[PDB]
Amino acid sequence: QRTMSLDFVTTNYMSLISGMWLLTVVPNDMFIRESLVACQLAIINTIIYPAFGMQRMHYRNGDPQTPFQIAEQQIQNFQVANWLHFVNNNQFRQVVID
Amino acid sequence: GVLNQVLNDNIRNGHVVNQLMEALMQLSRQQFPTMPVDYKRSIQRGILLL
Repeated sequence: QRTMSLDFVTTNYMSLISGMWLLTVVPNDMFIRESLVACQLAIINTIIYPAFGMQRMHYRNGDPQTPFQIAEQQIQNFQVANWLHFVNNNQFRQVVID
Repeated sequence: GVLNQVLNDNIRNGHVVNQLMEALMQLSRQQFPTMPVDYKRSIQRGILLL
């Protein structure tokens, strides 16, 4: 239960696509909030929102809503708004075993 | 016969910094709503060192 910190460059369009697999498997409670957000916003402003032609989001520093939790409401597709619902609600399930 | 400026009783027995603790502990739970996140946890942990 360390908290990982993502390290990347914005100008690599493949490292941001491979980050889409990372946030959808590892729950976002582990990635640190100052660096989960800067990766979760970089997928929005580069890959998701130019694909639909929408305006790239003004995401101010320190908004309480992470930019996948604010882009499942602003997007109007159904299949990329079903993956953005899983990433927004991917959590560990604290059960006691043995 | 000597006037001397004396403190009150709640500082002389130290009981007031218990009230500062509860003022400072709830200051470290409140989400700083527009503050950047790496400046929020550096100012909440800096409170918990006191």
